[PDB]
Amino acid sequence: QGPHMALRKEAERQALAQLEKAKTKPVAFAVRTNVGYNPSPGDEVPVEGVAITFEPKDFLHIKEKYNNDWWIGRLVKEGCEVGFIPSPVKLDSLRLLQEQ
Amino acid sequence: VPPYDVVPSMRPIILVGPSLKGYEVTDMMQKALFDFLKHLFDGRISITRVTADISLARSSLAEVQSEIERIFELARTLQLVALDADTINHPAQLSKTSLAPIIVYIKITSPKVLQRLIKSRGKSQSKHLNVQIAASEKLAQCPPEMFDIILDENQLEDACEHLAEYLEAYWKATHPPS
Amino acid sequence: TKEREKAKSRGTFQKLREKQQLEEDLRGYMSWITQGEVM
Repeated sequence: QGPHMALRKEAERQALAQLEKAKTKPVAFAVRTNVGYNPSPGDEVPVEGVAITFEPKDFLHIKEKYNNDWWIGRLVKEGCEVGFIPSPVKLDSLRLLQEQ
Repeated sequence: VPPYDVVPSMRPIILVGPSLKGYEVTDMMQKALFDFLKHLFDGRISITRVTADISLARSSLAEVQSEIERIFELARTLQLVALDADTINHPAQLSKTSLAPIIVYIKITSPKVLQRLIKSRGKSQSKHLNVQIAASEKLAQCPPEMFDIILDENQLEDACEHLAEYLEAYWKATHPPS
Repeated sequence: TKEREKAKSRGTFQKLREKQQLEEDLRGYMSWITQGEVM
């Protein structure tokens, strides 16, 4: 409640400041998606909502790697903006948590 | 199947098949499109010859990887990259690769038109008649969405304007506004 | 009547506009070969 909301509300704004200066950082590499994704509440994004959602065979200009659960990049599409891209080990862990 | 497979930052444009490459029919019409883009997107393009058979990913595995990672370096500065590949004639010819080409489908709409264009290139092209209409018939049987740009216009101004806006729009998706 | 009860009973019009349509394809795609091999 009170004791948890001090670290769990600045960790978003520390990651959003990680998100806001990432829009000028250069493109490291790009990947081809072989699956699709949609962001959920249980996906545990450090900034809830700002992550992207894609369909099959999409292209992700990976700007950078946010942490070991998320990357930072954007879907290559006009008007679309930078968000959070899940790492494949996190996409694997989002499959195991549904079964158990 | 992993989710993420490493492509370049800028996909290279692949000009495929009015017919088989290696002839006066195919290459000179493609030579129109390397002539157009050289000065239409001048200052924002890198147009290069691809000599190695990149469908093998014959050319050895060190030569192909060197040409693979060259294209990885060409698309590094967010620039459009074009390839003058001679071995490439098909989408499934490069399905297994991590390049993901913007496959541009030059189409002659009727096969009767094409065989008139073969007689006009001379009898040194008339020795290769049915072999040329074979692969253009393959691409006529190929699915349309497996390509990216399908060109069937006759005037150079028509197909290149259709070429120009589709390469400008992909420049906008690769370059978001500030 | 004769414009639609001779030729519409024949169908020569589709034959004539086809060859014109090929005539645009002949002139259209020859110019690219004409443009390409010199440049």
